[PDB]
Parts: sequence; structure tokens; C-alpha cells
Amino acid sequence: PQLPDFIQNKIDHYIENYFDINKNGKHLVLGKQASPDDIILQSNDYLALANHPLIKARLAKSLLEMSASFLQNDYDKPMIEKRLAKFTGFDECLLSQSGWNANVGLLQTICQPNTNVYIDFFAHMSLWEGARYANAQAHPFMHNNCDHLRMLIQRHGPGIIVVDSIYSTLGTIAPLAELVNISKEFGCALLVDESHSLGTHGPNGAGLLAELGLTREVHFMTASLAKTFAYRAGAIWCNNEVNRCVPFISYPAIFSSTLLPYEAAGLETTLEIIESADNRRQHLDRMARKLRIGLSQLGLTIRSESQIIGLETGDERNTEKVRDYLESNGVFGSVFCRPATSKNKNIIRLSLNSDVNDEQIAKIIEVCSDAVNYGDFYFR
Amino acid sequence: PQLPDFIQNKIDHYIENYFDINKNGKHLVLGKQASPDDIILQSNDYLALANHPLIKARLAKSLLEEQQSLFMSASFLQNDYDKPMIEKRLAKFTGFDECLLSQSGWNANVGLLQTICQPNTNVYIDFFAHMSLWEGARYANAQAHPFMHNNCDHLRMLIQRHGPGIIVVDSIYSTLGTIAPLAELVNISKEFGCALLVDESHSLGTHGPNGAGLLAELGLTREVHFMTASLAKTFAYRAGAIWCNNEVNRCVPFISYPAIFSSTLLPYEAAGLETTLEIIESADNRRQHLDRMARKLRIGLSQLGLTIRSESQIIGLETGDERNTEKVRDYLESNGVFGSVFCRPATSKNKNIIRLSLNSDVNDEQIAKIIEVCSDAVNYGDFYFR
Repeated sequence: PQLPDFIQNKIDHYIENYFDINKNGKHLVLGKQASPDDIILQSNDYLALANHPLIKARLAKSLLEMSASFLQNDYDKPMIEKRLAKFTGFDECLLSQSGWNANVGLLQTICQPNTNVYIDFFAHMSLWEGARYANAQAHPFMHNNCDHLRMLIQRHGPGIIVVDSIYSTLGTIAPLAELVNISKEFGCALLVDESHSLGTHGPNGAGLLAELGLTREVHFMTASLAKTFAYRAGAIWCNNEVNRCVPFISYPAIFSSTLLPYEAAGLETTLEIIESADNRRQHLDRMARKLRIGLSQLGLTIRSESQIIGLETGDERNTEKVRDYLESNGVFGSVFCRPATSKNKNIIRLSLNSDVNDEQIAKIIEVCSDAVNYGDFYFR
Repeated sequence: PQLPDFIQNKIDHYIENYFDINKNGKHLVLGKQASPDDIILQSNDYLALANHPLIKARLAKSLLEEQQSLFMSASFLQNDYDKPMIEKRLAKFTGFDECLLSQSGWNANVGLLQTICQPNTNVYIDFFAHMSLWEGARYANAQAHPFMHNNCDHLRMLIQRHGPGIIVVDSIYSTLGTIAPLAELVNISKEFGCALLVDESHSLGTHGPNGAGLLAELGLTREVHFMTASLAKTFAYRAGAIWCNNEVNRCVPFISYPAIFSSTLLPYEAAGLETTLEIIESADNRRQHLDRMARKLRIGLSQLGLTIRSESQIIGLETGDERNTEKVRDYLESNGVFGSVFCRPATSKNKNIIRLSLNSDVNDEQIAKIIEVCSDAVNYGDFYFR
């Protein structure tokens, strides 16, 4: 059944302006195929746990042998939640199907149809849509800009301040200490997404709030477990009662099925293995810094302060050229383009993980050095 | 950390207006704990595949095989060598040109609506269609136009009045267990230049040739633009899929927010689904059984005078307001029958439902007990029905 025009028209225009314009007839995010020799910097599995023998074993053993609301009794709630909460220092933790759902769910629970939400420009898209589904009043503030933040709160009233601890496209770090002060001052709740800091930062990997000593000041913490925990799930920690209600309020929690008990048993192993990876955290940290210093001396804006490094490659055409160069030279990042970015501010993201060599770090810098000189594109 | 008042007070009111009011202090969906003797009817595992050894084997087997640290958006894995053979197998299984994998039924629906919709777009949706279809629409800012449950007349007038658009339905509705009038809707879709989208979550695998679904049973597959399913029912797995008889699946992976900004299924989950597909392809036995048992239950209850709108393995007990619903639940659980409470936001506060979901492991003896308990319930119990 051929499509009606109202759909077909849209689909053609999309196909035209998003696939056809690229030199390979594909979406900008899709490039070449990588070799076993090439350097891949795409995964969010920062501590390189995706193959971990123990973790796999725990899962197989547990799988050998509906909705989440009907499982909110004391006897129905998994040990993994008590361990994560303890781990993080927060009072309660609630499992979700994903980081995305965790954000969406928390926000729908705690928000009302005009609630002030003060969200960093670069906060994960799920926080945005979170506030949007709840029909909250979104108040964007310039990246990590507390002055802008103050203005807007002063202007619009108390509400919920929303940030990534470590930003997904840029590797920047939120001014958590100052944001904690700001929410105290203006009687606001603070929601922090530690997707990119949890496991990689803090004491035993417990995260940045843990590292900065700010856990006790923060109302809410969320995270995807599809980064360091290398698992398709989410979690919401509360220093309050909200978690008793989220399972009955959040749509994703109500009308969408939950993880099974073996999935939750697999996380417990991951947690242990994470707590002890002081080795991998330190090495990764070393590597990120090495890479960060090396790209900066080249002239590239490198805002990152973490294991996520953003090569700012301007507009789509330029971004394609940059990507092709990087890939032809054995370096594979991930293109971030609209709607994650704006059309004219794409990023090629380099995700570092604990498996990366000093040798591989020197190659990335080198390849970028030569890129800088080549002259087929520019960097911002 | 003292929550702001505009939060502390939302929670404090909810806790009381939803938890406190119930006899057990718990939410209305939470009854007592079930014993082994009790007849549990809450699962969506219609063919009883959850603890299947062959499925467990392949999941575990492929899980143990190797890492591919593919913790990233599914957008990044859309090259044809990157796309799982389960999609191609599912496509062929249902007869659609293209299948695409999603992290859940909910996402399948949201993602697809985001992709085909413009803010102006007309969306003719069944009053009782799954929430994920309403929210998808609402998220795309589309022009939603609800029509009365399974009413082709009401639907015609809407399209008549508002123009071409997307017709959205469940094949089998998840609360009432009713079956949409698919043949007619197809025709209406043609009689007005609309697109058809059917959510077969509750018919896929339980229905049609080899469980290929309801569209396939009726020979409609070629006439329909779109089908979606939760794979968390008969397929018993946390994932969803989108089927297109067109090129829309080329674009979903890049426009759907869920599909872009949330992590993809691991390749070992794909491998797992494959075994399940085979099992289901082969489960004619478990189907026929379920079908017959559902029919016994439906007749059994209808003869009791109860409204039994269902025509499937989902039976809707209509139990009115929350108080009265609370009494019906306790009574059904007091005897060994659970029992799946549907209430706001799923239903109107006044039209709550206690859903009985049958599966292939249910036996004649058990039905009778169910009928016996509701008969006594009608009847003897201090509460009403609709």
C-alpha cells in the first residue's frame, strides 16, 4: 500500500536532505567499516567490561533456571536496588528499563504542567523531553553558566534544576558545587544525571557527587546503566520518598515491561567488578588527559575534562570531510549531528575506554595533527 | 535535602490520594501475595515460553560467545551488515517488507509516530488503543481524533470531517480483550486515502498461520502500511518491533528520539529472539489449546450475566469505581484467582477493570474453578459489576 502524500512527502524530503546529500548516500552518522586494526572510540563501556568473564557467567547462570508496578512489594524488589543506593550514598534507588526512561519517569513524577525546569543547554535530550512530556516550563541556561542560571531562576521562580554531571557530547563537567549552592539559595530541587561519571569517577567509582562530597545536598540522581555498567537499563536514586511513587506515575514504568530478575543479578556482579576497578579508572583518566593535552596544543577547541572528547567540526559538509579523514586513518569516533546538536555545530565524539594504549593515544593525536595540516576541512 | 514545596506536596497528596485510601495501604493494583495453589492470570506469556529451555539455552549460549561493546545508539548500527537477521526473519514471518527492532513496545509506537507525523497530522485513534499510541501522537504534536471503541461509523465521520490521516488501533485491545474490525478499517483506509497502523502486541504469535498474527489470518497484510508489537508478550522478551510495507523503517532509526538517544538491544538478545520465533512458529498445539480455553471462560462468564466484551485470551472483568474494584479484587484473591487490576491512568477512575490473561498452561480444571469463583462472586459477593 503506497503511502499517502502527507507521509510520503515528508519521508522523501527527509531522505533527500539527510541521506542523499552525503557522499555515501547514507546518514552522516554512518561511515566506513572499521578493521580489527583501526582504533574504535564509540562505545560507552568506559571500563571495558562488556566481555567480562565473570559478568557473562553471572548472567548465563541466572538466566539458566510483565510490568514493573505489580512488583513494588517489599518481597518483589531486587537486592540490586539496595546495593546501588548504598553504593551511591543516596537513600533509595529504583530500576528502570533505561537511562532515557529513568529521566522521563522521574520528571513526569515530580513535575506538573508549568513547573519551572532549569536545564543546561547541553543536558541529555531525555531530560528535555522529560520536562516536555510533563508540559513543564523549560528554562534553558547557557552551558555551565551559573550567572545565566541565577537570572532565569530569579526571573521565573523556584523549580527543578537539571544537569548532566559529565556532558555527553563535550565531556565538560557541571559546576556541581555551585549548583548545589544555587538550589539552596533559591529553594530549588537539583536533578543530576551521572550517566558519564558513575563507575569512572568517585570512590570505588561511586560518581562525582560522591567525589565532590555533595551527595547529601542533592535531591535526585539518575543514570543510564548502558555506559560503565555496560547494561541496557536505567536507575533513579532519591534522597527522599519520590521513589515510592514513580512506579505508579511514570508512563514508561506503568505501561512498559520491567527488567527480569536475572538482569538484576547480572548488575550485582558488575557493581562488584566496578567497585574494584581503581586500576582501570586511573589508567583511563591518564589517557584522557594525555589525549586532551595533545589535541589542545594542536589548536582544536577541546572543552572536555573527562574521557569523552569532542572534536568540534562545524557544519554537516565539513563534518563529513573530517569524519572521512579520521576513518581513512584508522580513527573511529561517533558523529553527533542534529537533532543532538544544531546543524552548524556538529561534534565528532571520541569515547575513551580503559583498554586504550598510550600508543593508540599518540596515534590519535598524530592523525589529528596531520588532519590539521592536510587542508580539506577545519576544526573549531 | 528538603524538597521544594511544589514537590513535597505533590508526593504527599499522591501518597494519600492513592496509597493511604486503600485498606492495605498499598496502591490499588497491589493485593495480597499469591500461593502456589492459586491460579495466576497476570502474565502476557500467552504461550508459556518464559522458562523455555531451548530459548534459555540460546540466550546463554550467544551471551557467552563474545563481547561487542555496542553500547551506543541504534542509529550507529544501521549499515546493512550491522542489522540483525532477526529483523529479516520477523519481516518474512509477518509478511511485511521491513522489520525494525526497538527496545520495547512503547518505543516502537512512539518512534514510528514521531517519524510519520507532522504537528498538523490527523491521527484517528481508537478510544481504547494502547497509551503508547496516544503518547506517541501527543509527542509528535499531531491532531488526535479519538473515535468510539471499534466504531467504523464514528471513524468515517471523523475522516470525513478532518481529512486524510493515520488510523491507529490495537488488533486485540489490552484491557477489554476485544478484536478490532480490521477488514473494515482497511477498506475505510482505502475509501479515504489514509494510512493504517495496527498494534498486534496481543495477537502476534497467538493468532494467525503459525502465529503470524491477525492481519495475516485475514489476508490483510498487503493492505496495511504499518504494524507494531511489544515482544514482551507472546515473544516474552523486553523489546519491540516496527513493521513497514514501505521505506519508513529506513528513517525511524534516525528520527525517533527513543531510537536515537537510548541504547540498543545487544546482539545476543537478537539471537535469543530467533529461537523464540522458531518455537512460536511451531506452537500450533499451544495456540489451539489457548483458543479453546479462552472460549470456555468467555461463555462460562457470559452465562453468569457478567459483561464480557472480550473475544480473545484477555478477559475484561468490569468492576466500576476504585472502592468497588478493591472489593472485587480482594474477593477473587480470597479464593485463588489473580487477577490484574487496571485503573487510572490506564482507565477512567470510574471504569476500572480486573483483567484475566490466559496462557497455554491453563487447564480445563482451572477454568471451571475460575467460573465457579465468579459465579459465587456474582451473586453472593457484596459488590457489583458492569
